[PDB]
Amino acid sequence: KAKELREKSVEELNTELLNLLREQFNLRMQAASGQLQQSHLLKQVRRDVARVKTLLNEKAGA
Amino acid sequence: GFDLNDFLEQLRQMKNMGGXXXXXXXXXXXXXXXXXXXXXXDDKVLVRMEAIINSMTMKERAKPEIIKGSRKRRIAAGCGMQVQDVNRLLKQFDDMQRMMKKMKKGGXXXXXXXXXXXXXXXXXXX
Amino acid sequence: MKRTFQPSVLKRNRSHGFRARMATKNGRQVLARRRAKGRARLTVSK
Amino acid sequence: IREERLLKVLRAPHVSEKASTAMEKSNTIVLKVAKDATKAEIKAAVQKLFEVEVEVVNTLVVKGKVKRHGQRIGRRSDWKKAYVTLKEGQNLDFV
Amino acid sequence: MKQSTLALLLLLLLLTPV
RNA sequence: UCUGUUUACCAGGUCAGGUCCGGAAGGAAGCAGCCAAGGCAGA
RNA sequence: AGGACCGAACCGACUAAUGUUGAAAAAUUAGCGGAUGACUUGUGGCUGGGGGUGAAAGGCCAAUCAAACCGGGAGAUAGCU
RNA sequence: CGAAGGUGUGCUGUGAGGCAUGCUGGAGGUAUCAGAAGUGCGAAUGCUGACAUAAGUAACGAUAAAGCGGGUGAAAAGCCCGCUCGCCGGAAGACCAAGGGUUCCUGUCCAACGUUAAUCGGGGCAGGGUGAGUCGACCCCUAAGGCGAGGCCGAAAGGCGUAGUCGAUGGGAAACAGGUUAAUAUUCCUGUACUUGGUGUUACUGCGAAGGGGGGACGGAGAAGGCUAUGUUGGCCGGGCG
RNA sequence: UACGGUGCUGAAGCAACAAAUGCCCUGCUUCCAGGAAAAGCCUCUAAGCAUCAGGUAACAUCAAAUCGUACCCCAAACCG
Ligand SMILES: [Mg+2]
Ligand SMILES: [Mg+2]
Ligand SMILES: [Mg+2]
Ligand SMILES: [Mg+2]
Ligand SMILES: [Mg+2]
Ligand SMILES: [Mg+2]
Ligand SMILES: [Mg+2]
Ligand SMILES: [Mg+2]
Ligand SMILES: [Mg+2]
Ligand SMILES: [Mg+2]
Ligand SMILES: [Mg+2]
Ligand SMILES: [Mg+2]
Ligand SMILES: [Mg+2]
Ligand SMILES: [Mg+2]
Ligand SMILES: [Mg+2]
Ligand SMILES: [Mg+2]
Ligand SMILES: [Mg+2]
Ligand SMILES: [Mg+2]
Ligand SMILES: [Mg+2]
Ligand SMILES: [Mg+2]
Ligand SMILES: [Mg+2]
Ligand SMILES: [Mg+2]
Ligand SMILES: [Mg+2]
Ligand SMILES: [Mg+2]
Ligand SMILES: [Mg+2]
Ligand SMILES: [Mg+2]
Ligand SMILES: [Mg+2]
Ligand SMILES: [Mg+2]
Ligand SMILES: [Mg+2]
Ligand SMILES: [Mg+2]
Ligand SMILES: [Mg+2]
Ligand SMILES: [Mg+2]
Ligand SMILES: [Mg+2]
Ligand SMILES: [Mg+2]
Ligand SMILES: [Mg+2]
Ligand SMILES: [Mg+2]
Ligand SMILES: [Mg+2]
Ligand SMILES: [Mg+2]
Ligand SMILES: [Mg+2]
Ligand SMILES: [Mg+2]
Ligand SMILES: [Mg+2]
Ligand SMILES: [Mg+2]
Ligand SMILES: [Mg+2]
Ligand SMILES: [Mg+2]
Ligand SMILES: [Mg+2]
Ligand SMILES: [Mg+2]
Ligand SMILES: [Mg+2]
Ligand SMILES: [Mg+2]
Ligand SMILES: [Mg+2]
Ligand SMILES: [Mg+2]
Ligand SMILES: [Mg+2]
Ligand SMILES: [Mg+2]
Ligand SMILES: [Mg+2]
Ligand SMILES: [Mg+2]
Ligand SMILES: [Mg+2]
Ligand SMILES: [Mg+2]
Ligand SMILES: [Mg+2]
Ligand SMILES: [Mg+2]
Ligand SMILES: [Mg+2]
Ligand SMILES: [Mg+2]
Ligand SMILES: [Mg+2]
Ligand SMILES: [Mg+2]
Ligand SMILES: [Mg+2]
Ligand SMILES: [Mg+2]
Ligand SMILES: [Mg+2]
Ligand SMILES: [Mg+2]
Ligand SMILES: [Mg+2]
Ligand SMILES: [Mg+2]
Ligand SMILES: [Mg+2]
Repeated sequence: KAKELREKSVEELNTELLNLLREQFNLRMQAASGQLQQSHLLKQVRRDVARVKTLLNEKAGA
Repeated sequence: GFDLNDFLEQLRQMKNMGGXXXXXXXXXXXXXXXXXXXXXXDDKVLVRMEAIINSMTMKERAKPEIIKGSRKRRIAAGCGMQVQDVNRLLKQFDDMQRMMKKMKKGGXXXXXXXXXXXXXXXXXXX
Repeated sequence: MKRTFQPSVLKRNRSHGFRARMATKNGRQVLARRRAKGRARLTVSK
Repeated sequence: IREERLLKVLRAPHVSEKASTAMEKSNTIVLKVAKDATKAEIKAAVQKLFEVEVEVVNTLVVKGKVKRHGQRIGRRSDWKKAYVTLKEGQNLDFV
Repeated sequence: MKQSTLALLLLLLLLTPV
């Protein structure tokens, strides 16, 4: 990823930010119950969030 | 109290009704902590179980702690099996005797509520 | 009988507590000596 | 209140006999929540994310224990538990 | 019933994981 | 010598269960239960 | 009325015994003195060592005091063992 | 095809020593002649470690006291349950502040900890437990006192102090009765309240401060008048005719 | 009834007397050794502002955060 994201506007970026967060929350809720098998899921999502914000930021500074 | 004659009855009653796909599905509480495949082959384990229990004399069955090395040699020889299977069967009767004493002392809801599944550290199986 | 140390947190802190050390020149020197000796805890806080 | 914040407050449902009994008798749910979360935030958050109506939220703070692992002395991180009271006509979804 | 299901469950089941 | 009961494996017979050999026919070692039998007794 | 009297809590600490590798680095038991006051006790604050504070005993200053403790001068100095 | 070391034995020098080999050991040693020393230990009321001795002796921490049946269990003087018995009762009971920090409750365990045994524990491991508009802190306000813009003072650091800002042990709004958890409750629940603010509506209307005043605002000792907490008796109510 | 408890129902629920160191009492009487401060609070106005702003009453509405809350406290949990 991360090229694909560089090509989306500020608006769609924050949209995917939100959706990413909902996903992460929902995830850690499942894993909370022990109803989640794939742990790797967590670390994907969490990282992905970062990607997003770091793009937003470089769109804000320059 | 609880005996290997009462376990004989529990076992020739349980080898009638029992299956491992009707027993691993009635719980999704320990099918998430333990592997869903670790149940058993029920026919083999309960036919070995009834073999090993039947091989016993009535004074060794009614009083399970008098079974020692020579008796396990002979239980292995009469059912035509391993002294190690006889061992781990006297061990499972030991745990279910433990658990029917813990259902006897504490009420059915306090010994069904304080029952614990455990991990040596919180990471999956490790 | 009545021994020397009678604990009171407030006294403990207003006396040897961190800010009380940040009060004076010699407080700040004690703190220096302490960091230089690589102390686990400088003052008594919690 | 902002939504990017609400998503970040509720860690996980806390289970216990105490919790259960509160659920059945008092129509209350129990949550491990962000250590810094405030009753307002929590209220708004459960009302949004779970789509239920909250009556009131009472919070308390668990102090972590102190355990020994291989002779070293550690301390579990502390946290905040919150009993959240749902209005009586509210039925409990778990997502 | 209650002691039939509490016997049977913990028996087949706790025969399994230990 | 009749009846009352006792004795795990390592005296005997039946040997359920189960197990070994065989595709199958069937055999087999034998644990338990029972009967001898050996302890101890009513006569 | 009262630095009045008798006497518990409270404050002390006169005599005896015990204890003295103690139940305790200053106590116990049995008695004893004051007990509306120059009384006592809580919480806080201030007084720093060639200094403090003393109803004054060189008393007390974290079980250390005719000059506290901690680091430094410092491997002081030792016609002594 | 067995080094250093360890440990026996044999031989040899006037001695400090040397040489050889049995066993152990399992990878390093080192002739000769030189060179340089943290170069030789029995004492130092020497230092650290280890282990003796007295000795299986003194002691087991208040002279309030136990006894029995039953339970569990490898094992019961100590655990749990029952019946007795004995001790405290202005405390040896109940509730807090200070201080401690999980000792609380439940399973589970008996190596070490417990001056004995331990199935028991404030011990081990695991889980659970601490719910507030009205309790307290936080906050509003000052005491002693602290810090102190400027300022005065001082070889330097610094000293004192104004305006201020802090500082409780004191002043400032308001909740009680019952029910419940294995462990919380004036917090949860049931019932009945109350407080100070923000917004609006209405009616009405002189509102405004870092300034003025009042109030908050205060000692000791004593007296004894009115009540209540609270207790005893009767009455009532349920039971008992021992 | 798992012998642990859970469930339903539930009588009467008064009078006298005694009586505090607690309450009236931050009172009262008296003595000399003559007994904190500041806020909230009630009122007066100045600067100001005036059909605005603001004050008072009633009804409605929303709010009242944050931390402590276990347990021990005449002790085996504190100082020894
Ligand atoms: Mg103190
Ligand atoms: Mg509430
Ligand atoms: Mg709270
Ligand atoms: Mg940590
Ligand atoms: Mg006198
Ligand atoms: Mg005293
Ligand atoms: Mg005395
Ligand atoms: Mg006296
Ligand atoms: Mg007197
Ligand atoms: Mg005083
Ligand atoms: Mg001098
Ligand atoms: Mg000097
Ligand atoms: Mg004096
Ligand atoms: Mg001294
Ligand atoms: Mg001096
Ligand atoms: Mg010297
Ligand atoms: Mg010199
Ligand atoms: Mg050699
Ligand atoms: Mg060498
Ligand atoms: Mg050698
Ligand atoms: Mg050799
Ligand atoms: Mg050698
Ligand atoms: Mg070898
Ligand atoms: Mg060399
Ligand atoms: Mg050499
Ligand atoms: Mg040389
Ligand atoms: Mg030397
Ligand atoms: Mg010598
Ligand atoms: Mg000596
Ligand atoms: Mg060593
Ligand atoms: Mg000895
Ligand atoms: Mg002797
Ligand atoms: Mg003797
Ligand atoms: Mg002695
Ligand atoms: Mg003795
Ligand atoms: Mg004792
Ligand atoms: Mg007994
Ligand atoms: Mg033992
Ligand atoms: Mg007994
Ligand atoms: Mg005893
Ligand atoms: Mg008893
Ligand atoms: Mg008595
Ligand atoms: Mg505390
Ligand atoms: Mg602990
Ligand atoms: Mg306990
Ligand atoms: Mg012991
Ligand atoms: Mg326990
Ligand atoms: Mg414990
Ligand atoms: Mg209050
Ligand atoms: Mg001042
Ligand atoms: Mg200045
Ligand atoms: Mg100053
Ligand atoms: Mg202030
Ligand atoms: Mg206060
Ligand atoms: Mg107050
Ligand atoms: Mg309690
Ligand atoms: Mg005034
Ligand atoms: Mg006052
Ligand atoms: Mg007066
Ligand atoms: Mg009355
Ligand atoms: Mg009657
Ligand atoms: Mg009832
Ligand atoms: Mg009084
Ligand atoms: Mg009083
Ligand atoms: Mg509480
Ligand atoms: Mg409590
Ligand atoms: Mg006391
Ligand atoms: Mg007490
Ligand atoms: Mg007590």
